[PDB]
Amino acid sequence: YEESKPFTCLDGTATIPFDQVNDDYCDCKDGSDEPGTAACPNGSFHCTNTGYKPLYILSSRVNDGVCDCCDGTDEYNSGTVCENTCR
Amino acid sequence: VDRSNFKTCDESSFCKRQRSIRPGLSPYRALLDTLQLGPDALTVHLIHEVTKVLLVLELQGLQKDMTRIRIDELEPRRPRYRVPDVLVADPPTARLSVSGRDDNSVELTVAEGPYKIILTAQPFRLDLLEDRSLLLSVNARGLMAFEHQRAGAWEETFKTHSDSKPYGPTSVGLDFSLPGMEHVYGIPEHADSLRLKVTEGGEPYRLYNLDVFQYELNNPMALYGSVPVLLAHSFHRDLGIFWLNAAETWVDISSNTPQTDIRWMSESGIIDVFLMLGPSVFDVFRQYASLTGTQALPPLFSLGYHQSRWNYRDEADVLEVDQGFDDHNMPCDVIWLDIEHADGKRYFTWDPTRFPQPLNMLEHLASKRRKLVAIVDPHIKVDSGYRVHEELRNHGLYVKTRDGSDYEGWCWPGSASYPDFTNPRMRAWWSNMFSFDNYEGSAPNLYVWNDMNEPSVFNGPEVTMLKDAVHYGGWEHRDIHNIYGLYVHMATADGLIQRSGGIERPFVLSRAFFSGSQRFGAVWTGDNTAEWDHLKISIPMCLSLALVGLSFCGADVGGFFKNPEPELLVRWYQMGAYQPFFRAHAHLDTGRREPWLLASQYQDAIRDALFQRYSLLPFWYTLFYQAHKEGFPVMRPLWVQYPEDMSTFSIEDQFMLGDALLIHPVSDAGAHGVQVYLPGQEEVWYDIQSYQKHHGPQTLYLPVTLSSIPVFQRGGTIVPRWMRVRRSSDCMKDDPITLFVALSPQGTAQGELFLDDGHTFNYQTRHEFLLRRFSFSGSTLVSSSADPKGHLETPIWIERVVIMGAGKPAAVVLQTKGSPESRLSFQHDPETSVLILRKPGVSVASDWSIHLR
Ligand SMILES: COCCCCCCCCCN[C@H]1C[C@](O)(CO)[C@@H](O)[C@H](O)[C@H]1O
Ligand SMILES: [Ca+2]
Ligand SMILES: [Ca+2]
Repeated sequence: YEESKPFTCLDGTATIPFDQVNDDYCDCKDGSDEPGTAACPNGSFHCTNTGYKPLYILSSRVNDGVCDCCDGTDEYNSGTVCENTCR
Repeated sequence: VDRSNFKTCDESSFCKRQRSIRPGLSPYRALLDTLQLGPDALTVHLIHEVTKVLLVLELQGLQKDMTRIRIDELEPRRPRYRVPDVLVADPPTARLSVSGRDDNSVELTVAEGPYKIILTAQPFRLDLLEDRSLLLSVNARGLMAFEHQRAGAWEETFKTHSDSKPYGPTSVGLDFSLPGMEHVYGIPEHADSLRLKVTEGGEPYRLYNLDVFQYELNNPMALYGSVPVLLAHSFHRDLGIFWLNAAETWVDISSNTPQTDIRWMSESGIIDVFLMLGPSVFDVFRQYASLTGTQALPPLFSLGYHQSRWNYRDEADVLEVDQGFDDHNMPCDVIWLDIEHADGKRYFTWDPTRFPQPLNMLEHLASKRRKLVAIVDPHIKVDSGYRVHEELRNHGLYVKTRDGSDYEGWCWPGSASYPDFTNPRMRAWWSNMFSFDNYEGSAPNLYVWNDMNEPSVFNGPEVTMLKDAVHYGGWEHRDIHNIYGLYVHMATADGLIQRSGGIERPFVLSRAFFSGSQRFGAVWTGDNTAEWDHLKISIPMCLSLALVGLSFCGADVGGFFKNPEPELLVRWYQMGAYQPFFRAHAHLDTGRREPWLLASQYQDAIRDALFQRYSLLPFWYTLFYQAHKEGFPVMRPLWVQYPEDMSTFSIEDQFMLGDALLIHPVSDAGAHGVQVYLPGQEEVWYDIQSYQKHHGPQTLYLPVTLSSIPVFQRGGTIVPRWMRVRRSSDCMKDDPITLFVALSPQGTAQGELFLDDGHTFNYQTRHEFLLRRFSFSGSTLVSSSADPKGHLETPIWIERVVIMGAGKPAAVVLQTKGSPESRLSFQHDPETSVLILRKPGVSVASDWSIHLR
């Protein structure tokens, strides 16, 4: 048996364990350890948005209760249910 | 400046009469043969020695160490006004006892001591003592004056306006002596310094809710609100005086071993005064709160940032403003609609061209989790096609003139009538008008702004209602003037509650106010001007309101009149970001100044100020819960926290929020630094931007730049923040908390945090809330419950702890009830002695402890 390996911050600066990626706490000065949460002030969330143009939004708009992406994927645990509106 | 349209004291005939009585031997004397000790009060007859007029003094000791003095005529031709609806309860009394007497005096003991009242018979006089220490005297200068109702002292004119004055001279007045006091505060609203000035060589301070166009600074003219409450502070004690009179009132202040004398002069009503004996200023806060209540708990959104102007032009403009905040990464909770949103200033309507679909506009704002405020003034356009006017006219709910017709004056819609908000039937009608069926186009995210409720009457004397207009029960307008606006505020707030079935907390901004207005929402200082000295004066004005219970105060950010230069607008955002009511507003003819319209260096400074405010929302919310529960002001003068530091007694370019944050905003163009006075023997203060620690007491020279907001956290405190700034407070209110622990020199700290759903009365009706105590001592941080009755379903957790003034531990250990002991990682800066504990991950509803080893 052989184990796996950790994650390295894109800005250099730091290297963190794999389980601190998307753990809802900001460990990276450039926000790169939290692409899927609202945890970093300078992060970005990628909306694939099939059927329209892909879009990046501020991390602060992930699970803020507001539908920022036409595919609705920025709201996955907020009590706001976003319908797909990419037409 | 055109001030001839406002009366000086010499032009007010009752003030001229009263103020011509100078200190000397009072003609009043108490007839000790008439003395009666009752279940709640001592009553004794007074007599004017020359006129033989007979009065009744009603003297009461009250629970919570207060005294109430009421004086009325023994045999009045008709009843005098007694102010209703301001006291929240009939104050609980304490028993008086005759504990001494001679031929010219009676000594009374309140309950079993230590407070005593010495009633002197001739000349009439009252002395208030704790044991043997004289606290205060009444009528010591012999200025008591009581004009009895007889069978320009009568008919009187000012400018082209005529007061028929059908009841003649009825003014009352009384003086108070405060031995040992050199500093007095309160009686808002005036564009004047926090420490009140002596009036000996000029005008008394005037209390008469009036609309003063382009009001000027450092003068005692009456402005829009009147709170007749005066606080006195010395190194040794605090006292308050609450003069419960709703008529036009003038206040003289004189100094004289050191002693301050206060004289109140009111046009009508009875003499009704509460003496609040402290001894600490927090005792006075509690005493006054027991009488008039506490600050209504604001819905959380209303503590965010409000974007307003006269006027956003249509629905598209409002939605462009809303989208502008998001496109420029700036938070905002509320966009405001001034009077041009209505149909020709017919309130409760919408302009049919520019606001044709208000429900749809509100739905768009709701989808951004933002609110809207619409203005609703109390003047009703005289217009037979206007259903509001027709209902009020048909039901006889308007203020009347002496000949029985409805009063008609001039305001924004032209000719307008004024509902009688002193009539409970009118207030009930008003509240029901805010139902979603009656106020068509409104929705749960629409809140209200009451303006011009002094009431402002453009063709009236002093721009207000005629003194001899007639209200419910036949009382004259001169009797009730200063509570008219309060009644508007009250009825509107009750409307927003009722329309929700009693569930939603209201938000109402009001211009005019009185004692008790803190129960109904927020106030602001009216039409200020875009100039540096108006930026400065926002601190003493809101401090004077804070001291008398109105904690939800602010000034128009940027100034209402004129165009602020960009540096001034930046500094005003930074100032407003640390004041309770935080709204940018502007006159119709000003340039647009939404904050993203400025050059990028100014935008970034304003954005930074907005981010600081939103991050501090848990702190603001908890301070307002403490105001709501205890009556303690949110924004505080330094002397409230440092009562023995005499160098703080006049400071008004700095203030505290609670006991934890000291703020010195930059308020001069081109400033290179500020002088910050950091008080407290053995106290330390932390610069929250650099974490540099500073010992007190000192005056620190702090260099500043455009983005500087000088803010210091006091050692021994814990400040909760939401570090994830979002576009509005609704978006943030389930987010995790970061705790900022500022260690005392003894290595200790403590703080609180209140949480609830952010907008309902469920904290009260169902005890659905959390009140947490955070405390640090030794090397352990502990979260425990500060109120076990409160439970709350919430996802909020503790994501981070920042400890200032700490050394580097060897290990950090977290214990939570229900979980195994856990190890936390941490980062430590040896330069600043700042310790950051990574992701505790514990629910804010859970007891827990963190140990630094
Ligand atoms: C060229 O202008 C057209 C006519 C000039 C009239 C000038 C008198 C301005 C003072 C009014 N103050 C109000 C009313 C208010 O202006 C509108 O409701 C609010 O914005 C404000 O906050 C409040 O204090
Ligand atoms: Ca992480
Ligand atoms: Ca979103």
